[PDB]
Amino acid sequence: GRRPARCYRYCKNKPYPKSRFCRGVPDAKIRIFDLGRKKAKVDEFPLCGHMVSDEYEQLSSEALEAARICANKYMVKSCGKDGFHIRVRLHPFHVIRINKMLQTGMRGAFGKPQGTVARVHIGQVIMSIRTKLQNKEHVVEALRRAKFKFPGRQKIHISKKWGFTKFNADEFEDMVAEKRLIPDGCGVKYIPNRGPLDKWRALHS
Amino acid sequence: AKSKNHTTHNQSRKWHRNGIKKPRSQRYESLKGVDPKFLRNMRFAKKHNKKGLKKM
Amino acid sequence: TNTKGKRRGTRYMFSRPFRKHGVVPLATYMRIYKKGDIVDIKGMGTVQKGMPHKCYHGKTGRVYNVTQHAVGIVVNKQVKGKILAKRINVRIEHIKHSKSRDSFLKRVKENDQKKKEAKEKGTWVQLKRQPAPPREAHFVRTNGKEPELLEPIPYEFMA
Amino acid sequence: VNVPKTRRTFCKKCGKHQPHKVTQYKKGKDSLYAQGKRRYDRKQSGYGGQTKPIFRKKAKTTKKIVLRLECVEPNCRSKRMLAIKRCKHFELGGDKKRKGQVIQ
RNA sequence: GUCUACGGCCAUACCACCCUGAACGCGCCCGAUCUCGUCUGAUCUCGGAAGCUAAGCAGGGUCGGGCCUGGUUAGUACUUGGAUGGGAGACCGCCUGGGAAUACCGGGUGCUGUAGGCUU
RNA sequence: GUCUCCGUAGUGUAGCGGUUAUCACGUUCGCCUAACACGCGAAAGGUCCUCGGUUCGAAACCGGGCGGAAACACCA
RNA sequence: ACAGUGCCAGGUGGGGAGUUUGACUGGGGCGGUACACCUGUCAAACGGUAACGCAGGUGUCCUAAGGCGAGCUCAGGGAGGACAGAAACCUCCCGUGGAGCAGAAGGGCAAAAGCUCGCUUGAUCUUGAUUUUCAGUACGAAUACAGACCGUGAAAGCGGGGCCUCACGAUCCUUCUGACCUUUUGGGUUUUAAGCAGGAGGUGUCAGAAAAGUUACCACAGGGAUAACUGGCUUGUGGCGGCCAAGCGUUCAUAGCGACGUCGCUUUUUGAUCCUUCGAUGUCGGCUCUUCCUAUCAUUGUGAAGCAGAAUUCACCAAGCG
RNA sequence: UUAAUUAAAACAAAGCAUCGCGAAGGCCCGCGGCGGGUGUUGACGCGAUGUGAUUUCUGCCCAGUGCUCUGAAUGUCAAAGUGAAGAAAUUCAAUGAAGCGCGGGUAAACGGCGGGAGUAACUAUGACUCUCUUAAGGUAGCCAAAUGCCUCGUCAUCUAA
RNA sequence: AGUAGCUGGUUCCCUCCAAAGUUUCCCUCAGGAUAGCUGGCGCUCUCCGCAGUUUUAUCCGGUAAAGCGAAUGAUUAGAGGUCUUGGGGCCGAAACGAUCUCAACCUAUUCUCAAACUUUAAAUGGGUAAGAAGCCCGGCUCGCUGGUGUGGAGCCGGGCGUGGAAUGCGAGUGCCUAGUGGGCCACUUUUGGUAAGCAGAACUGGCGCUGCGGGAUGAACCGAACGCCGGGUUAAGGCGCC
Ligand SMILES: [Mg+2]
Ligand SMILES: [Mg+2]
Ligand SMILES: [Mg+2]
Ligand SMILES: [Mg+2]
Ligand SMILES: [Mg+2]
Ligand SMILES: [Mg+2]
Ligand SMILES: [Mg+2]
Ligand SMILES: [Mg+2]
Ligand SMILES: [Mg+2]
Ligand SMILES: [Mg+2]
Ligand SMILES: [Mg+2]
Ligand SMILES: [Mg+2]
Ligand SMILES: [Mg+2]
Ligand SMILES: [Mg+2]
Ligand SMILES: [Mg+2]
Ligand SMILES: [Mg+2]
Ligand SMILES: [Mg+2]
Ligand SMILES: [Mg+2]
Ligand SMILES: [Mg+2]
Ligand SMILES: [Mg+2]
Ligand SMILES: [Mg+2]
Ligand SMILES: [Mg+2]
Ligand SMILES: [Mg+2]
Ligand SMILES: [Mg+2]
Ligand SMILES: [Mg+2]
Ligand SMILES: [Mg+2]
Ligand SMILES: [Mg+2]
Ligand SMILES: [Mg+2]
Ligand SMILES: [Mg+2]
Ligand SMILES: [Mg+2]
Ligand SMILES: [Mg+2]
Ligand SMILES: [Mg+2]
Ligand SMILES: [Mg+2]
Ligand SMILES: [Mg+2]
Ligand SMILES: [Mg+2]
Ligand SMILES: [Mg+2]
Ligand SMILES: [Mg+2]
Ligand SMILES: [Mg+2]
Ligand SMILES: [Mg+2]
Ligand SMILES: [Mg+2]
Ligand SMILES: [Mg+2]
Ligand SMILES: [Mg+2]
Ligand SMILES: [Mg+2]
Ligand SMILES: [Mg+2]
Ligand SMILES: [Mg+2]
Ligand SMILES: [Mg+2]
Ligand SMILES: [Mg+2]
Ligand SMILES: [Zn+2]
Repeated sequence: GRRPARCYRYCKNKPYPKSRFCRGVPDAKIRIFDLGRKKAKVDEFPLCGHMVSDEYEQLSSEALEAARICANKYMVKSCGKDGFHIRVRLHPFHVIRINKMLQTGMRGAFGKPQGTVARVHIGQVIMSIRTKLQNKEHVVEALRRAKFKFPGRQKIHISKKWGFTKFNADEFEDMVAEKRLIPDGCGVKYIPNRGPLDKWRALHS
Repeated sequence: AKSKNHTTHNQSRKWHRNGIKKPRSQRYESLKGVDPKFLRNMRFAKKHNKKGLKKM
Repeated sequence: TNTKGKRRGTRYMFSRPFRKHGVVPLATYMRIYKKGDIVDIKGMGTVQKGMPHKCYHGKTGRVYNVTQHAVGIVVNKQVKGKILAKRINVRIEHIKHSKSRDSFLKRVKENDQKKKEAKEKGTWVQLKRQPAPPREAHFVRTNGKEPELLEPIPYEFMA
Repeated sequence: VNVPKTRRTFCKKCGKHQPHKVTQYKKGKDSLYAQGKRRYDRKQSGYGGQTKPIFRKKAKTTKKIVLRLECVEPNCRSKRMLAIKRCKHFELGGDKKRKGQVIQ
């Protein structure tokens, strides 16, 4: 049906989003980017491991969907359906075209949309998994398997941030004690020393 | 048969063989294009310059 | 190919800057332009009259004519291997006095005054500019402190 | 396109603005003794067939409307041609537009 | 210290709320004969001077939003010129110069021209 | 594939920018006949294929979708 | 007094004559118009910049939708008010424009460029200069002025079309307008005719021939600038092969298979392109004959099976011989 | 019958059927005429076509395109001629030959000869019904035929295949 | 001796200079006209002017990057309010009474994006200026503008040379003019295409027109460009033997 992914591995064309100038793009293969216990509070899952791209390339929505299933199944098998929270961090927005042959030749050769791909950079995170700390080895194995669904080189890297937050894990707890961080579900809100003093009263009352 | 369409390749090489000379500058410039009303008077100012020759 | 339209490609060139739309400040019309002035042309989209053609945006010329609303400018335009002196008519909204000659005019006056002040004193002063010379020898005091030793930091995969 | 049947414009004879009667201009019939029609008849006479081009590839679907102004001053009665842009429908002294009305 | 008329730059001047306003002002305010205009003297126009800073307006406030300006981001991203540099590539490193922008942190919150007032 | 064209009650079909969306058949009710049929008097029933746009107003006009029917595909 | 003939006039007249039967173009034809224009992008922060590149528009519309002045402020929303509801009209409040400005888009615009009134014809007459495409030619469109006549406003001013970027047309001919105009041939008068200036009638292949086919009966000058074989690059498609392992295999991922994904190889498929060959490389298939490859069907020697035997299946060295 | 790549199913043929013409004619030649051929002819003839022995048959369509027939009843219609205005050139009007338009005939003239839906008591069919539709809507025959893409149609026979 | 925008050919030597395959118009696409590129003839001066360069000032810009807790557009996930609307229920005599619950809604957050988005915003780049045609004085003319002998322009006399950044270099100017108007390749940027020794662009440099050392071999790669020679030394590349 679709061409081998080697035909579209390289970011050769400018980004080609689904817009009012590109109509008729088929729906993407990946429609779910979060699964696991999305509703876990920020503190239940202090660990976060990433799959990081070593290559500047295009990933197809089929490979994102395949990896999501691959990583999720191994996590459910080893940590339970409520022991983790996965977040695919790439959305397939760039559209790839196909000039379908069977004849005009190369005349009028601009192609119709064929699918979608995500344009990833060196160092960009492909997907992330947060779970409890005694699942460090399970996270590494879950992401190591998912790599086989992608072209090119990736690295699994355990983050020093707390879960899916932007704050270093070693200093997360104290910031929560000083009310600089207020849990808001999956993440945290950051409280600066600014704005109406009334807010400070509510936090400190 | 099809052929090439357009190119400026090799053009700046041709332009610089005899140099891209700037326009020639003289200390007096033509009064062509200046306002007719202003120029009508300027002619009248030159016409009667001889009147005040003796005072000068 | 491209259209030969007059205002093609000026989507950003002729638009007004951010949060600077609306009324045109009246000091734009209180400027006095004289024959022989140097002016910078900058098309303004708010006024659609007397708009200089896009090829003249960002070029500087000499004022040769002044009318009720616009001036005549002699501005060089390069077309292939030649440079032409083009006489355009531009409404005074789209121009502004050039500051290029000021640093020269400021220098002309200070030179003539120095040339006159030093003359009566029977001395000699520098009038010509000069490119920055290589910095002369100097001592650097350590102030009884040892320069901080620096080392390259280890690579750490901040992903 | 609707134009009034009168307008106050410049008359060249009177050298001042004057009322004018506005009418549409019509080409008059071709004289048989215009030098070019005389030359055409002599060239078309005899053998050889057609001797001039006959235009076929018509492309324009409208004409420029020419208004035949006429000074109303009894003494002057000077006339002028005045061309407006192309239009598919042209009327003189049509009903003037009304605003804020129910369209039946 | 500060206001009025006309301004220049056009948020450091805006927006929200709160406090305070001496004198002169500027207003709110009271009327419709006249001028003028309305369904309506509400607005516009006109004639006034009983009352009031309630509001506008002015000054001040807010761990205020915005705006302005610095720091950090960062010699990072990007980039001019160079190599018979690496790599299957994708790309990457170095040499020679230039060098950003968020989030985050701090500070500031109209200046001023002409003419005329008030303010021992 | 290019190009042309078409979707309107249950069926086949009209609609000359403002229709109570036309016609026939069909369905429903009442008459007639012992009864049916014909025949006479009445009635209901349109997602105007779908989205969006111009318009005072669109089933119509204008683009994009969902189906459908045509004519072309030659020189080797 | 007609047949008839001579000469004119109208019809008919592929029986016959001459001639034409666009261009671009991933060969040509079919298809499209990238042929004259305009917007955004491409386009690599001056300008310029190509493809049958991408997304669109144009051949019109307007007596006001032109000009001036005044007064107002829009989309949307919140809260209220008989009939009144999601939606009628009235009121208050917020409202940077999220509306509108003929149309495509982009820019521009808030006591306005928008909406509503009032008065109007600067959409008039006229000589030059300039800008844009550019060869610094024409057209078209546009920009500052200058001379008149007007409109409007209290006035400063604004206006010689549409807020800006598009909305269009030479020579020859014809037609209309202008002057107490020139000429109309030996002189004069008068008709006519020709001139001079300015509009219009149109060339859309849009710097502007007047134009249908077929050729397999065909012709000539050429072209490898250009198609139909081979060969060459490419490998989408075709063919063949790995990697991961959800599952299948009663159990058991991998004896044998293998989804979702992904990495290759090859040129025994078809494409794409047009580099060689058009002063010619004989164009399918079969017959014959030799050789070569392995991606192994058989046979030799082996490993593994969900290999008891027999039969079969997977794999290895392997193209000697069939 | 294509001399010198095609001998044939192609041409011819008898048979059949249309068409023009009674001589000042039909058809044709010729620059030209009291010119010429048919024609030393006369409708059982000459001239122009199509089909192609015999046998059986030759359906429907005159809307299209052709051919043909009637014509001042009557739109357009050249030259000439008639009249009026004017100094005249010129202008205008009236009048109106064929031919076109108007109306008939004609297909052994060129040619043409539909679509959709429902329906019989198992299912399939659908004699039957409704509808839209054109100038007729392909009749009698015949067929994967030298004519049928799909297609190496389906059944049977012929073969071991 | 028909015409041929088409094919083929076009005859001695040396010396000097030396292209174009691009712009616009053309029933123009195998061809012309046109500008550009070339050559020739000079001439006007010189022993101030100029520049494919920097420096110093001064403007222009909307690409790279970045942003989306900023406008437009696209897009993931939780959280807090919620009656201002709906879906499920659920006690009911039943109501906006109660009870929840999931949606939408709003509020701060959060993941991910743009050739036809943007508040920001480079590098490289594009104008201009860097004096005697300047600077400063006194006066005269005007029909232009005007409260003003104002304003602006022009003209006349006069005084000022430390020639007002670096570097390099002699400049200017006029006629006549051929061939060309099929290009192709490489770094970088870049459009279409799966890609192509594919089609199409920008910049510069090349091949074409060009030999020579090296890359065994080769239009373009690397080095370096050429009168006929001797000596020396190199480049890129090399030094088992060839
Ligand atoms: Mg591409
Ligand atoms: Mg060319
Ligand atoms: Mg004749
Ligand atoms: Mg007081
Ligand atoms: Mg009152
Ligand atoms: Mg108070
Ligand atoms: Mg603050
Ligand atoms: Mg202040
Ligand atoms: Mg004929
Ligand atoms: Mg002929
Ligand atoms: Mg052609
Ligand atoms: Mg550029
Ligand atoms: Mg107004
Ligand atoms: Mg004027
Ligand atoms: Mg207007
Ligand atoms: Mg005489
Ligand atoms: Mg043929
Ligand atoms: Mg034939
Ligand atoms: Mg081939
Ligand atoms: Mg394959
Ligand atoms: Mg199983
Ligand atoms: Mg070739
Ligand atoms: Mg050969
Ligand atoms: Mg041979
Ligand atoms: Mg041979
Ligand atoms: Mg083997
Ligand atoms: Mg023969
Ligand atoms: Mg017949
Ligand atoms: Mg008939
Ligand atoms: Mg036929
Ligand atoms: Mg038939
Ligand atoms: Mg039958
Ligand atoms: Mg000859
Ligand atoms: Mg030719
Ligand atoms: Mg032509
Ligand atoms: Mg040739
Ligand atoms: Mg741009
Ligand atoms: Mg970017
Ligand atoms: Mg050539
Ligand atoms: Mg190329
Ligand atoms: Mg090529
Ligand atoms: Mg050559
Ligand atoms: Mg050379
Ligand atoms: Mg060389
Ligand atoms: Mg080699
Ligand atoms: Mg030597
Ligand atoms: Mg060697
Ligand atoms: Zn008059």
